[PDB]
Amino acid sequence: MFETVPVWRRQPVRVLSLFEDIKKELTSLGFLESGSQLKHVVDVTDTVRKDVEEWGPFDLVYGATPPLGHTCDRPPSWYLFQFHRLLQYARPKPGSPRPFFWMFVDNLVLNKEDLDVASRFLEMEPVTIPDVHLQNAVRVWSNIPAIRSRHWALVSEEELSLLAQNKQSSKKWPTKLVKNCFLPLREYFKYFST
Amino acid sequence: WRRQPVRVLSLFEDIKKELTSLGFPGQLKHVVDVTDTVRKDVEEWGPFDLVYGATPPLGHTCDRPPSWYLFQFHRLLQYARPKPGSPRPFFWMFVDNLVLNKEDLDVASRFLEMEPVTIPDVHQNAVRVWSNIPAIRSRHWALVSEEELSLLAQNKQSSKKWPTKLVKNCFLPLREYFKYFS
Amino acid sequence: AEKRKPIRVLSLFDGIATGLLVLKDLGIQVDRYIASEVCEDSITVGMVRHQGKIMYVGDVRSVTQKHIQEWGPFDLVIGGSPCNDLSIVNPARKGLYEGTGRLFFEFYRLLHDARPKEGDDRPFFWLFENVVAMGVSDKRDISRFLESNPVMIDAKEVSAAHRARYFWGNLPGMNRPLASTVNDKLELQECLEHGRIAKFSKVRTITTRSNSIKQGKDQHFPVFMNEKEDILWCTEMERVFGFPVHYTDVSNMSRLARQRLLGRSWSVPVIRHLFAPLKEYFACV
Amino acid sequence: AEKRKPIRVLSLFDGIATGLLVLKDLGIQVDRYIASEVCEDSITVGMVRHQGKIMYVGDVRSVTQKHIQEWGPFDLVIGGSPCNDLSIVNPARKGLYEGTGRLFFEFYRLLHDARPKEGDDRPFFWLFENVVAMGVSDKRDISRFLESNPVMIDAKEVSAAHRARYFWGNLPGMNRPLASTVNDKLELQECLEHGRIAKFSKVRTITTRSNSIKQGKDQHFPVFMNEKEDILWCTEMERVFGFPVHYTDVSNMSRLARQRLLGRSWSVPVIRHLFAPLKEYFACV
DNA sequence: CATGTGATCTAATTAGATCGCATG
DNA sequence: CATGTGATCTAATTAGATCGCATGG
Ligand SMILES: Nc1ncnc2c1ncn2[C@@H]1O[C@H](CSCC[C@H](N)C(=O)O)[C@@H](O)[C@H]1O
Ligand SMILES: Nc1ncnc2c1ncn2[C@@H]1O[C@H](CSCC[C@H](N)C(=O)O)[C@@H](O)[C@H]1O
Repeated sequence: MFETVPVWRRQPVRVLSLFEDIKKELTSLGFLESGSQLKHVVDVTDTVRKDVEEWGPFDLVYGATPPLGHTCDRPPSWYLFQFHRLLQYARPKPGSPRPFFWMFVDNLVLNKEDLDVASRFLEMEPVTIPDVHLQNAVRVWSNIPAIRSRHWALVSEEELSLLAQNKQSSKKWPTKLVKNCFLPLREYFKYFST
Repeated sequence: WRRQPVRVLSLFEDIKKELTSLGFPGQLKHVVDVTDTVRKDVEEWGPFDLVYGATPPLGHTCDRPPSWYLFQFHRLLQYARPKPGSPRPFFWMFVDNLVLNKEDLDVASRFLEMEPVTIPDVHQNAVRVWSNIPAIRSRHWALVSEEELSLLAQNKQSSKKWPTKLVKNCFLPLREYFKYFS
Repeated sequence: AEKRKPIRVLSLFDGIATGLLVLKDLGIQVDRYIASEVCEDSITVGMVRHQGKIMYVGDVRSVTQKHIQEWGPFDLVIGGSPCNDLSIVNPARKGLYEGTGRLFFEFYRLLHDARPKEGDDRPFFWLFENVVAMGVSDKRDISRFLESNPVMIDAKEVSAAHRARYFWGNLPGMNRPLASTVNDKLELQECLEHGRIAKFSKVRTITTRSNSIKQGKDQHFPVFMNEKEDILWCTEMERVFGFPVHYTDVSNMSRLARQRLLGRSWSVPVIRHLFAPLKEYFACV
Repeated sequence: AEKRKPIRVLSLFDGIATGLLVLKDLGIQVDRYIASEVCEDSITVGMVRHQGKIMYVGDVRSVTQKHIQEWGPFDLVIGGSPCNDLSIVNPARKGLYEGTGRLFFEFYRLLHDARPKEGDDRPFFWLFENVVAMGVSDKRDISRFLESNPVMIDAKEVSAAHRARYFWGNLPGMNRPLASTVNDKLELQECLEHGRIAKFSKVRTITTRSNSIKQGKDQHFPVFMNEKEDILWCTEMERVFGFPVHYTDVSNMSRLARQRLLGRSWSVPVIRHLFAPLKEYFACV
């Protein structure tokens, strides 16, 4: 389902955030009004299905690898498995007709073995997003169509490899590139302003 | 009194000279190569009162292993045994001239159902013989050990080949069963 | 009033096809037995001992969602993922998220793929097995990904060997009391070949390593044979596990190749107890 | 009339008890079966596969005439002495008078010890087996010591393997034509496990070494399995020799220890053909 | 002249001992 | 306080290649 919404019938998006609070990203693009709609989960090792359900319905489920650093209490594959687990907890009942999106972003922390586990569990190969003025890059998995149809500067995973290894060795988030992946969602939900 | 002449079948060595020294259409049969001798051959060679066989001494003229002479000895012996209805006495004779090794020696005792008596000669060498006659095993003789006979066997290979001085001392107590020519 | 249909089974990490063996032993008709397995010795055992009935699909990680819908539907999904990185017998275990431990999530993934959609109430049953001697954190995570708590079933109650195993699943009466059947050999002596005497009533847990056949840290020999101590023979190991005698006498396998197959597998009477109520849901005899 | 009695057998170099197996397959009742054997593997097979029926007496050279008198009388004396120093396949064969070749004379010796004395017309039967591929002189000496010529029976006529063997003895109709039983597996394909393809009708003579399992000087594999070449499994060797499947799945024996036992033994259908007329002389079930 | 109830040598694989310590 | 769906050491076996030639087909 890749159908558009008329502007007058677009509701505010309900977002479930795991391993990152992307408030500042989503506010900066007019997805939330600045009142007192996004649930951030501290640690997912004990949240069951009833928890994701009682947190109200969700229109977008976001999870991301932490950037290159020591906040790896967990192995890099733990964030992916846990994201997939609660993603199924957050899927709408097969009768509901509203739009539903999910996305998982990798800051070049997963190695080759964790990357094939990534594309097999989420059932799509990653779209790698580069930052030119050659700074940083991210690979993303998501059902968002304009992240699969639009064409950013293609990069060899070997070019990414040199960077990746070099960046990992060099040892926050690339806000500019994660922000760009949210923009095609403005055509599906309510937009807010300043 | 009624003592008929003896009938001796010899194997692997003709005893004619030593047994004629006791005087024992010849009564003797000597066998050329036993390998093709069957039962009907020993049977048609008339009855036999004593069967004899011997190892060759330390030396050549032997293309066989030392064990070949015994197995063939044991084979044709039972060819020559008489039916239990035969009242005439029956005796056999097999003597070794120090060629048997230990492994080969136990094959001798098991196949002939007795261990050998050791007979020396000191001034030469020694011999050992298996046989049912009651005059070697019963009558006490010069008892030595197989280990000093081993030194005499190494002393045999040292020097070189004949045993007949002591071989004649064995076939002697048989004259009390057959005829005697003095 | 609808007559029951033969069962269609998806067996991941199949091993020596214990699942199909127990189902046939129960008289349950089997329309499809699809097994993902990668060890050629195990595949040869399954191919031979079931006359080409099993259909092999290879690495569990090669099985996609599209494969599940082509080959499905499935009425039963069974499996026991490798535990060499889970069991605390290995001081070098890499955990649930690394090494072979992460192959558990392939089971959770294909189980999600094979589940009937919400609203479809056709009969669907699943069972996941692993060791009790695993890390507390790894058992918690397994339960959360499967959304069920396991039941502990020790094979010692229906066989001649200790084997405390965890079982996650939804099979009917999974937590009902264990029944010592007349077909169960409860003591080691009943599994021994002629002329041999058991020194123990029950034998300790049999791994793939030879040191598990000997008893305790003192490595006591299990049996006597004319006053000389001896380990268990392969046929005796099979009888301890509940397999037909000479089940694994296949493909010129060494003793240790046979024990590797048996040490990783299920206790047959335990699976028969778990599969038993399935015969009231599928075609039989 | 006088009813027939169970058979009493003296089996020298008994091996894996092929003699007792064939007698039981023929339904012949066996009062006692005394076996001389030294290989602990061979003894364990016989002890297990015949529930301690066989009485073992050990080295054939420790069996005196006194023992024959105590343990007898015997109605049947069978044996096949070691042929490693007899078969021309060993370029280091020590001949009939050295090595293990001389163990033949132990059979000759005990055969003499056990024969009925002249006048005793009780039924007495004996059989001696050995290879055709021996020297002319050695075969000549065997026939002179047993006082009869052998008959050449190749197992290829009743089995899936070449095995040209000499048989000395006095059994009824040892020279009668060999007929193919319908339970004989004449082709290699009939002896293979499921899912495997034979590349040959009959295989060459199986010895104790695995090079005999491959065919020709080119050493061709005999079997295809899913388009991969393979040698025979042990169960397939057993079927080729005519033994019950898994007959030698005993005592944790390796493939090699099992092929050593089979490579030295008899072709079961051949012995069945040789033993069959004994049914008219002894009590049968 | 293809064959063989084996034997030797050499990488390969098994036994068998020992090592581990979190957990129930 | 025993215990283990293993693993890493070894020294012991095993699998495959190779060698062998008298024999009766
Ligand atoms: N990537 C993979 N894909 C499929 N099977 C795998 C695999 N990795 C390991 N396995 C298999 O998973 C099995 C786990 S042992 C479980 C076997 C089964 N419980 C039985 O009763 O026989 C092993 O046989 C192993 O060979
Ligand atoms: N000294 C001895 N005493 C008794 N048996 C012996 C022996 N030396 C070797 N053997 C045995 O003689 C056998 C010869 S192979 C014959 C096996 C038998 N025909 C069968 O069908 O199984 C071998 O099993 C070997 O272990």
